[PDB]
Amino acid sequence: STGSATTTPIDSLDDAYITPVQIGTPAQTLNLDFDTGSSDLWVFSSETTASEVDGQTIYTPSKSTTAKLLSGATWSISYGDGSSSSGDVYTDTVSVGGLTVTGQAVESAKKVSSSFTEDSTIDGLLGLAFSTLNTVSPTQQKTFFDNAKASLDSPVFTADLGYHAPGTYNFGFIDTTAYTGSITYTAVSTKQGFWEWTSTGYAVGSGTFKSTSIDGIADTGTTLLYLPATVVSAYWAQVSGAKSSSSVGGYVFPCSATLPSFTFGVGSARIVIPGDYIDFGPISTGSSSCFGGIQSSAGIGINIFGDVALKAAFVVFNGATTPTLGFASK
Repeated sequence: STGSATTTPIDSLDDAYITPVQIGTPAQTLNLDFDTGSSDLWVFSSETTASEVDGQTIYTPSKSTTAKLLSGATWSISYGDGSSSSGDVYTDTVSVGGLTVTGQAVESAKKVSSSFTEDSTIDGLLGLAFSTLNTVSPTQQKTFFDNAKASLDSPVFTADLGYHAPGTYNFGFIDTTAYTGSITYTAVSTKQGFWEWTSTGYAVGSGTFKSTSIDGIADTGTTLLYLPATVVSAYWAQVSGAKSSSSVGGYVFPCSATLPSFTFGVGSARIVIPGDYIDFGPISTGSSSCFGGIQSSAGIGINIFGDVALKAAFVVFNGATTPTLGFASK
């Protein structure tokens, strides 16, 4: 089997991407944030505290003839941005782009933190990291990809995120028309539960490539590119007037600037992030200070190849017995 679904930016900045997912019988379609940095499929629901729902579409398990309460199971998750959610668990039929999994754990939110409530466009998350990170207790549950894998034509999914435009998540096949050149594959460590890999270096604009190992994670659920402070300082030093602002929470730059590109290495291959992809717009409405899309990871503990980086590439998440990642230009 295969599946193919369009993913759409939630706003004009590409702050996140939503993909329609069918849950239950008859289908209830929710728009989920596909997140290769986590491993829970959770949704706003009929069980979510009413004051914490503000415009999201909810899953109502009592209206699904295939929903079953997973007795005794609860979940609770905290994300790197400080947001969180928790609740109970059903199993139900879940389909993405024509690919169907029966008995998928659908984690129903009883509580969500304010940032989820405040974002009416995201009805939940669909985790695509390794199932070892799934938070369901006392019986850990498998991701949608883990459940589908054996049925797929090939044990892979691909992320093709758009810049200010829709893109595609494919399951079970590699669309050879969706990228240019060849796909360069690179080793993955699953020891932390992430799609963790080592970039071979970077360049700023037309500058020379610096060969240096940068361990980080391919994370579709993180908006920005978070890299070591040395690398980030070298980038922003090429932008007149750019500075790190403790009060704003990162590097800002004059909105009048033209940003240089940023290149990262994948083995001997190179992925170029155009400068425009690094502009996240005014820090507040009407400001001439703009927020940068490359930020320091020094306070995180891990480097994160988030959407800013991934949207410049066609990305293969290879879930073979020994997982690997592939990157192509597009």
